[PDB]
Amino acid sequence: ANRFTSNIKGLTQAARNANDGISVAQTTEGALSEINNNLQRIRELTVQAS
Amino acid sequence: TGTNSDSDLDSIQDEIKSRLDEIDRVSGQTQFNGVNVLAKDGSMKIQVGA
Repeated sequence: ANRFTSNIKGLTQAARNANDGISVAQTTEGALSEINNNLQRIRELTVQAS
Repeated sequence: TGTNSDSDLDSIQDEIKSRLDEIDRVSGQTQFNGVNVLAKDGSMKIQVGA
């Protein structure tokens, strides 16, 4: 029973960590998209200046 | 023609000179948004392909 409950608690904590990693990935994706917008604007401005 | 004398020819001559001066003026003073078009032999490139 002790082995069982240790494994169960570990699995719960691991699921929590996975959710946290998902949140980190979402934040990084938001930042990357924010940079992508400026990159596209620079692309258009360079096309205008060419 | 030969019916006009030198006194009659000077008028045609100075009219031609004034016309040539106007030609030079309009050739040297025409510009589009700050860049001239009749002063240099350089070519212009228009980015039309993205």
